[PDB]
Amino acid sequence: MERYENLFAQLNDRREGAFVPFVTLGDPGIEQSLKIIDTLIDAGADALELGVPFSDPLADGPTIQNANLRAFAAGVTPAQCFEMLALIREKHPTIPIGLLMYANLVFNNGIDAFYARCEQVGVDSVLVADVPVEESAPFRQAALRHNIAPIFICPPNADDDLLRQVASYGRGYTYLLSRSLHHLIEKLKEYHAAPALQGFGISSPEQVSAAVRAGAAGAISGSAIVKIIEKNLASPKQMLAELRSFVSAMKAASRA
Amino acid sequence: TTLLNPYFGEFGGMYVPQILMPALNQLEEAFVSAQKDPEFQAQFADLLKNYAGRPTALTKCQNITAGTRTTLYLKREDLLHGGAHKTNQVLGQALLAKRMGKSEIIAETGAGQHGVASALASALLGLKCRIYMGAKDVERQSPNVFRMRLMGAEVIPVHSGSATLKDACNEALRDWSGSYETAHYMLGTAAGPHPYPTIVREFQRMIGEETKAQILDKEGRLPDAVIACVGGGSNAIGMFADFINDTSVGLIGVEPGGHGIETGEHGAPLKHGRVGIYFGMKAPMMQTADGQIEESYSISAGLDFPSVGPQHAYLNSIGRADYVSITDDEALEAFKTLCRHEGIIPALESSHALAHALKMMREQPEKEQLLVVNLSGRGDKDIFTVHDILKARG
Ligand SMILES: Cc1ncc(COP(=O)(O)O)c(CN[C@@H](CO)C(=O)O)c1O
Ligand SMILES: c1ccc2[nH]ccc2c1
Ligand SMILES: [Cl-]
Ligand SMILES: [Cl-]
Ligand SMILES: [Cl-]
Ligand SMILES: [Cs+]
Repeated sequence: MERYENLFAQLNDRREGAFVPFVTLGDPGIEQSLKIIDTLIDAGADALELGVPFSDPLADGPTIQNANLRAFAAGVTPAQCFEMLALIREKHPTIPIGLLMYANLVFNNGIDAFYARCEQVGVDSVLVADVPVEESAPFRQAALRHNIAPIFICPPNADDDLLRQVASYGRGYTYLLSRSLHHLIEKLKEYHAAPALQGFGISSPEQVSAAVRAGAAGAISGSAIVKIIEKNLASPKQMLAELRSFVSAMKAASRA
Repeated sequence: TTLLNPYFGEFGGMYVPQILMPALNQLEEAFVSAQKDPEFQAQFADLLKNYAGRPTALTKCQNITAGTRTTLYLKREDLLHGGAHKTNQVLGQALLAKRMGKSEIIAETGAGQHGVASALASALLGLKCRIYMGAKDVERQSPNVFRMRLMGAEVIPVHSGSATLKDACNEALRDWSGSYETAHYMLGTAAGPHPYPTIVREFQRMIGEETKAQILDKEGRLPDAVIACVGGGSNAIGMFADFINDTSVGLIGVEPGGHGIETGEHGAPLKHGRVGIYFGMKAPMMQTADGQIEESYSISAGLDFPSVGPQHAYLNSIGRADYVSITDDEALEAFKTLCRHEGIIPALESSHALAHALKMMREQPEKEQLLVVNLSGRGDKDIFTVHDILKARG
């Protein structure tokens, strides 16, 4: 019921920022995907951001475009993704699990029914990549009716009215895409926004430390995990090993 | 907040990543301002008349309708510079780009006709133009690709996804999200996030405005129905727009039926798809039962946009416009018929509109009816496809 709030309390109790890897569900295959996520958690991931393969991820870069194609080549469907989400939650009861979704997969079988299935499988938050706060009302309403935190991106070109809306409508955490003017981070604290996670350009431990020092509650690595998977397609076991070493390197960097 | 309503009934919106909202808000403000600006309207009118060649003719088909009580006129957007109606709105959008201080154009194209229009507009107006095109469409449309490159445009093949128009659409948005401070996204149909459905309509509505004035001059009355094919919806809404308040005038959009609706291999989402959210809008779409977007299929490359403008879905929902489909075979027969009897080679896209008009006339040959078909483009680009189909049969 309370996973992001509990995590951030503990992290603050331990002088620590969150490290949140992103990965696409079913890439490069469902069992290997399940192995990948278990390795991320055992390596020190504080939460997960999980993408569901969508045919037209118009908000994603090429590394993630390729990840969707690998998952589609494995036959991964949204239904199977939710089977993975249930199994992941039943293995790890406390880790916050966020989905990065595209609006059509949410809208497809009814918006409220989508968020009802998130609640069934234990999802904690949903970011709908292609729904700006201006169009978000039906999405965040359904989210809250099913105890899902609706996540919003605070982009680098954000003005004050947007910061107010993101602070008011967001829950769980604020997805920040910035180069940390921590002007954004302080105005989000000022407007009592959900804790800000820095999601732009997080591919080295130095940037995890830098984001925490700027005042962010932690950092999201949107691509680097997927890159390590893409590079190690030939060898599943060197993939799990490099994932573990990268994630713990990143997690150790959040201990400020 | 927006200056104008992003929705047509339940359809439309601005379903884009948050980072793109300022680009859309900037564009809407420039558009609203341009529309109130006499100097903008004069520049736009000047390019259309003196560069694109407007007004286009309204041609009466007498050979076609002999033996019936149908009177058929063709709105000759095929005579526009570039060969298709696309030129109208790229001239307007290119002037919008310059009014916003932008020096680059991003465009997406499927058949290549919007790419070619975007490249010719960018060349005329001093804009650097880059065009995204699915790698399969590049393969299949090398003439249009060569045209774009002769006109100075960068053609970028999109291998992501299905490597067709929807994937080029995605990449164009991706590009614009980082480059919008200097680049303008020249969307090629009356679809996508607000304000594009509105802007395209207003930059295509001279089609219907000219048609009304021409038909009043020739027949003394409004048409019983205006008919246009519907890919993403721009040529049809351009024809429709000035007739929407003329409630006695039927509006008929023709989606591609491909191999036939019951085969599933078609491109008729408005009547046979399912409302989804994609490409910045809530609209009917070609999608799987899972919500993965699919391609449109049609013999005509230009009708490949896998969704439809939200103003059309709205017009359908309130019953103001009617939407039908026409199969490859019907469009092909209409293509041949116009060549043989009027000496006009129509685009296979516009052949769908004509095919439906012929059906109206043939089904009820004693019905007195005054029809206008929007001839959205010329068919010279299609003779190779038509040739190969004819020799595959005989
Ligand atoms: C001659 C012609 N007639 C009609 C259409 C239909 O587009 P519309 O529905 O926006 O008018 C097209 C589209 N052609 C678009 C989509 O492929 C292009 O990228 O070139 C066309 O080329
Ligand atoms: C605009 C365009 C064409 C026209 N033909 C007669 C009047 C008129 C007005
Ligand atoms: Cl003329
Ligand atoms: Cl007649
Ligand atoms: Cl009528
Ligand atoms: Cs279409």
